[PDB]
Amino acid sequence: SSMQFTDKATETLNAAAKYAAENSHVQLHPSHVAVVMLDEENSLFRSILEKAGGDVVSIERGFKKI
Amino acid sequence: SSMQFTDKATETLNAAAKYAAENSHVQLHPSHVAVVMLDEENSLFRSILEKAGGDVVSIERGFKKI
Amino acid sequence: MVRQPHSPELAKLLHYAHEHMKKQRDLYIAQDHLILALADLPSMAQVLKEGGVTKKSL
Repeated sequence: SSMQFTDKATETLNAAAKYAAENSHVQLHPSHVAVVMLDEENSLFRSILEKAGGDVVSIERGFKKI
Repeated sequence: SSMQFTDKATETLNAAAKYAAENSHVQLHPSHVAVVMLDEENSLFRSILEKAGGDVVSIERGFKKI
Repeated sequence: MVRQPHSPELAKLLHYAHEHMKKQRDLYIAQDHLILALADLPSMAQVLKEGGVTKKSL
């Protein structure tokens, strides 16, 4: 078994650990990844929600409550 | 010094470097050359020991401990 | 094989092959997927470690 990462997904995984440590948390919830990944210039995730339907201003608001 | 190699000699030294990857090694030690030659059926190193009267089992154990 | 009398032990071997299928990025299951499944079994990993192939060397 082997695990190989890229460049865009690598910086997002390392950024999720720093966000959970600066807010005094215990577990690494998966909701701490989509927030940092969305805040990117010309990100690939922004065009997904705008193509398959759904407003991008209401989905992100539901991640901060978690 | 002019240390030219033949076609058969390059096939052994190049295979000895890749042979140490499976045995967890980070260096090319000369003791790995005799191990690769003994793992091949009907090799040149095995035919020499049969004419000089030498046990191939005791020799393989010596290079394995190093 | 002598100690042992669909097989119940075969169900665990086929279940481990599905886990390795989602590792090497292969949509199907070939011969290489069944090789790593034998090392996960506690009653089968001792045979591979007897000759001279440990967990890191495998």
